[PDB]
Amino acid sequence: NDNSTATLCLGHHAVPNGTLVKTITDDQIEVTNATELVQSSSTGKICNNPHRILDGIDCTLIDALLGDPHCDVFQNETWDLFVERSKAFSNCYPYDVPDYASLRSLVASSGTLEFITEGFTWTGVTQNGGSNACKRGPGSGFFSRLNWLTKSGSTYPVLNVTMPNNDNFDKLYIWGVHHPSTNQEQTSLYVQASGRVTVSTRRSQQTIIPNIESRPWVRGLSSRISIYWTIVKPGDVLVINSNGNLIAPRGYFKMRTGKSSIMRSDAPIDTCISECITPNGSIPNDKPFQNVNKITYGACPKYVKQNTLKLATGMRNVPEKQTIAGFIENGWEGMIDGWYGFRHQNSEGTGQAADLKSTQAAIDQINGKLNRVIEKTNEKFHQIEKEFSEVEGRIQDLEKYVEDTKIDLWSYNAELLVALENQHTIDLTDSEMNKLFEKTRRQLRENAEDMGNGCFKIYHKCDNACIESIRNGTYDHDVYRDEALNNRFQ
Amino acid sequence: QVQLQQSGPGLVKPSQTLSLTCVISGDTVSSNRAAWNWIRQSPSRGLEWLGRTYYRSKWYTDYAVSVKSRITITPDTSKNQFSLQMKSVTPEDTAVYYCARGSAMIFGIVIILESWGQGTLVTVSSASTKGPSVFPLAPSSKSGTAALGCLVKDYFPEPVTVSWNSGALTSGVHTFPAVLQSSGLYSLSSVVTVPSSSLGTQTYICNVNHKPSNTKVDKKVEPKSC
Amino acid sequence: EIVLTQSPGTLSLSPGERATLSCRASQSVASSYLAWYQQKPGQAPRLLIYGASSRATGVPDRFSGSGSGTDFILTISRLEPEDFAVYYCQQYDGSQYTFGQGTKLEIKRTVAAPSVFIFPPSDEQLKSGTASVVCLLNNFYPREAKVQWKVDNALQSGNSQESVTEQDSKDSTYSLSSTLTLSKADYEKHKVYACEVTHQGLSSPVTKSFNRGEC
Ligand SMILES: *[C@@H]1O[C@H](CO)[C@@H](O[C@@H]2O[C@H](CO)[C@@H](O[C@@H]3O[C@H](CO[C@H]4O[C@H](CO)[C@@H](O)[C@H](O)[C@@H]4O)[C@@H](O)[C@H](O[C@H]4O[C@H](CO)[C@@H](O)[C@H](O)[C@@H]4O)[C@@H]3O)[C@H](O)[C@H]2NC(C)=O)[C@H](O)[C@H]1NC(C)=O
Ligand SMILES: *[C@@H]1O[C@H](CO)[C@@H](O[C@@H]2O[C@H](CO)[C@@H](O[C@@H]3O[C@H](CO[C@H]4O[C@H](CO)[C@@H](O)[C@H](O)[C@@H]4O)[C@@H](O)[C@H](O[C@H]4O[C@H](CO)[C@@H](O)[C@H](O)[C@@H]4O)[C@@H]3O)[C@H](O)[C@H]2NC(C)=O)[C@H](O)[C@H]1NC(C)=O
Ligand SMILES: *[C@@H]1O[C@H](CO)[C@@H](O[C@@H]2O[C@H](CO)[C@@H](O[C@@H]3O[C@H](CO[C@H]4O[C@H](CO)[C@@H](O[C@H]5O[C@H](CO)[C@@H](O)[C@H](O)[C@@H]5O)[C@H](O)[C@@H]4O)[C@@H](O)[C@H](O)[C@@H]3O)[C@H](O)[C@H]2NC(C)=O)[C@H](O)[C@H]1NC(C)=O
Ligand SMILES: *[C@@H]1O[C@H](CO)[C@@H](O[C@@H]2O[C@H](CO)[C@@H](O[C@@H]3O[C@H](CO)[C@@H](O)[C@H](O)[C@@H]3O)[C@H](O)[C@H]2NC(C)=O)[C@H](O)[C@H]1NC(C)=O
Ligand SMILES: *[C@@H]1O[C@H](CO)[C@@H](O[C@@H]2O[C@H](CO)[C@@H](O)[C@H](O)[C@H]2NC(C)=O)[C@H](O)[C@H]1NC(C)=O
Ligand SMILES: *[C@@H]1O[C@H](CO)[C@@H](O)[C@H](O)[C@H]1NC(C)=O
Repeated sequence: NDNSTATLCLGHHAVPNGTLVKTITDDQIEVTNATELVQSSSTGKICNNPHRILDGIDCTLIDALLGDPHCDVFQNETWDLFVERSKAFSNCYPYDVPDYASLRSLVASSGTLEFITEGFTWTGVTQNGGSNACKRGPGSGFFSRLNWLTKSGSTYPVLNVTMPNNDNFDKLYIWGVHHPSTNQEQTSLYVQASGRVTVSTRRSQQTIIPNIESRPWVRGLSSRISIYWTIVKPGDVLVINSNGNLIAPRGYFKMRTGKSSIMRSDAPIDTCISECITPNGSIPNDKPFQNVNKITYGACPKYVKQNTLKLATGMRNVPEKQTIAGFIENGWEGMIDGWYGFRHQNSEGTGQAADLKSTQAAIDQINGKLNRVIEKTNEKFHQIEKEFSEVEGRIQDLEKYVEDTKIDLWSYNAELLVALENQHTIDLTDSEMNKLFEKTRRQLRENAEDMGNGCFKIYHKCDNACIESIRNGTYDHDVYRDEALNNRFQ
Repeated sequence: QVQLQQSGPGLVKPSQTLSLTCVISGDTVSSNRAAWNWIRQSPSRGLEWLGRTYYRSKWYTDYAVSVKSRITITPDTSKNQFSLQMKSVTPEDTAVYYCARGSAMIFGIVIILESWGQGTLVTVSSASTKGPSVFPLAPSSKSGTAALGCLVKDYFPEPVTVSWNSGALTSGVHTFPAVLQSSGLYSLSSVVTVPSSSLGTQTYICNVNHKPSNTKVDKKVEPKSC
Repeated sequence: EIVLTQSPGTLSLSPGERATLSCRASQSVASSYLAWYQQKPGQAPRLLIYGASSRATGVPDRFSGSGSGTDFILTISRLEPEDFAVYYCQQYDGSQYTFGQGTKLEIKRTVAAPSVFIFPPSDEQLKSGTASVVCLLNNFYPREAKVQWKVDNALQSGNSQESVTEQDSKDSTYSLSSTLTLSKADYEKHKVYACEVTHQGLSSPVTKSFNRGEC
């Protein structure tokens, strides 16, 4: 009928708009606080700094290497990252490289196109052949770095040109062999019925016999040129023998070992600062994973198939609504200091305070979770990369499918490890809440009783000082026992 | 990047009611991510948290026990501010009062006061307010730089702002902390160190402002000769 | 409630050395709920460390926090003249915030001799009835300095007040302003007003004076 008794309710933190996280028991649990681990967003544009980026607007790396006329701006050009656009084309004598990707990767790894000419002596043979496929400027022309040798008078002799190497770096020589389409064309240019081109250093030799066939029409020609490369090391010599069909080099390309590479993309370039480059823009390397693209350049996160991986750093987020009760029905949106709290209602009035001994016990465990996830996924990443490298024996020709299943197995383990910690986080947070309800029940003993809604009903008058005695670990029930039992049993 | 601006430093007589306001700029008072605290600081009591107020689909207010009875913190949404009232003030309530915002920093919790106001000194005294009397401190023959200043005297209550050339002079300025004379009034001095050649060609103006008395004086300091 | 006690109450250090400030607690404190603040003279407290060990936005690696239970420590590794302030520890217990008394950290400097100036009273003030003559020490270290007022070679006691400035955050020096207040009538009776200064950076006490009137 009056202020004879008081109420002490237990509750926890709660917010209206929580975050959904994955666990093992549930597919999605709304928690109070979490963080995103994948970088699915991107500015869209590529950042010009800190790496030296080179936009090959219309010219591929090979075309700029060889000397396609519209690529002549790229001479001696250097780069940290060469980018190739989709629009890039070739407009020069039709050709083909047997090891295109191998040569493209070799020259890309060296961040330079530094070419120096050399004084080859092609005696008895006319130099600087030309084609109207590459008109160069007003007149006919050819590749910049290639010397097309054609017969002189009515004689094309056997050329044996030697060229030693007396430098500390490695030289890269690019040359070619011309494949005419008729025997008439072969005789007119080279006199001989059948040619040869031989290039060697030391043990290595390459010997190519030209093939007279009619190829698919390109730029008014059914003839083609095959491009080969040859590396000479310090102290080595380059010897070139040919009785015909020789597309000679002008010099060599000085290649340096470096951290350069190449990637195909159409993303625009902008003035910004980004460490990690992806074909669809630049992304910040602050998150552990990224969904933006598979191929990247620079210090980048790991690639992940799914566009979301959230690590729970809170507790079960149950909200409030409509219409006092504790944690059985709804959390407390008003309690913001800590994840476990007390509320009460006594003669003095309603009050509230957080329990930091249990909140700290949860925080101290959640503290090193993100770092723990990063250490484990990194080990599993380089594990899945170390193994899964062999692939049950390999065939270069048809491995397109292996990366598609590497990403799946890696994404499965990563999403599983995040779900392992989220389960552990939900477990330990709910544990500290139930342990608090046990500590208070034990403390009150027969002086109160569980009301069923996460609260107690203290059957004696318990002022704010008495309530703080319950929150503190110092509450003697024996002194209030006689008073509370009098009210009980009545 | 919130900006908190508080009311004017003034005087409130004994047993009256203290009343300040904090006008928030760059955030809302009804923010679901912030809590607005009042803190006072005095030499006798130190830094003392007074209370706070935050909105979580409902207006919650918490108060310290030492001040629970005589205080009321009320938020005003329409002007985006929140005020502090303290009643039956006593001479122990003379302090600098700080508007400060608290925001959770650890996993969505652990509120921490990170954005602070400038702080407004309030004196609880049964004495009348009084403006100052500015006097020049002209320099004489050189002793290799000269020194001039001003003497702001006989004012109440604290505190007085002193600028030079309307904020254009910063290097060499030394505004001293006030001394409480036996009169129950305050005296203050502010000097500038300046090259001897700079005199004559350039003029130095002493800008003095004392809000509690609503006085804005500006005295030109010039060397006297014969 | 919980009470925070800071030791030492005052700390003097030379730049480059390391400061360690301890914060003692009556009762055990949650490690996540103990913060440290910096209050430069005339400004509001600026947040440095929160959650015992976590650096705020805009503070260098020199500031680091540590501790648990009733013992928390704040260390400033590479001191600078700019680090002069009063550092407080703050805790939260549930329903209340609590602060410590603070640790006044003043940075040592090589001794600097003061520049003494003396200003006679203004003629405008004399017409009002009082006369304030001002003596000024400028940019010196350490703070310990003594001013002796002499009127006609007669020592004065109790008619003078002095004010010392806070340590400059750049040059790390002090400045004193001793003022001697007399009546107008009492001011005319005597004719030569001197200001004796004793300081460590001075081999012998300095005396700046002026014969009353001028020129
Ligand atoms: C957990 O919570 C309990 C319950 O609140 C605490 O114990 C109570 O402590 C309060 C004081 O905070 C006691 O209430 C009253 O305090 C008087 C002293 O007041 C001082 O207040 C300030 C300091 O805040 C001083 O500046 C001022 O000058 C006063 O000196 C006490 O003297 C009174 O207690 C009386 O009764 C107890 C027995 O109950 C006696 O032991 C005392 O000697 C005295 O006679 C007054 O009641 C309150 O009494 C305390 N309750 C109990 C049951 O002890 C715990 O301290 C707290 N523990 C922790 C670890 O946080
Ligand atoms: C889990 O819990 C954590 C906290 O424990 C939450 O993390 C914080 O979330 C808030 C979200 O608002 C973040 O605050 C935002 O910071 C942005 C970046 O601030 C930088 O720039 C400012 C200004 O230069 C600097 O002062 C600051 O130090 C940073 O360098 C701001 O751009 C945001 O501003 C917007 O909101 C504020 C109101 O807060 C407005 O005043 C602004 O005008 C603007 O609208 C905002 O301040 C905060 O940085 C996060 N981290 C921390 C450590 O607090 C998670 O959000 C939470 N996760 C959940 C609930 O899922
Ligand atoms: C994220 O980035 C990746 C990588 O950048 C994007 O994936 C790629 O997207 C492209 C589409 O943009 C895919 O298609 C490719 O584009 C080709 C473009 O078609 C053009 O082809 C010729 C240009 O080479 C044009 O004809 C040319 O003919 C001669 C040269 O022979 C020349 O002289 C003449 O002037 C003319 O330019 C032709 O007319 C046409 O305009 C397209 O043909 C072909 O389908 C290509 O495959 C590409 O396959 C994607 N690659 C990969 C690995 O995915 C991705 O779309 C980006 N995503 C987002 C969201 O931004
Ligand atoms: C790309 O770099 C190469 C070399 O790294 C440049 O080719 C050669 O450059 C040298 C000078 O560095 C030229 O030699 C010069 O000869 C003149 C006389 O003709 C002499 O007076 C100079 O002192 C110097 O010795 C050399 O001729 C040149 N070779 C060719 C075939 O041009 C090349 O110019 C660079 N290209 C670009 C676009 O930067
Ligand atoms: C290359 O040119 C001339 C052909 O007249 C010959 O020169 C020889 O080159 C080889 C290359 O290893 C040397 O070992 C010989 O000592 C050279 N001999 C002379 C006389 O110069 C050589 O016959 C030709 N090389 C080949 C392999 O045909
Ligand atoms: C966020 O809160 C609003 C009301 O403030 C509510 O309508 C909405 O459903 C909440 N969002 C979620 C995901 O529950």
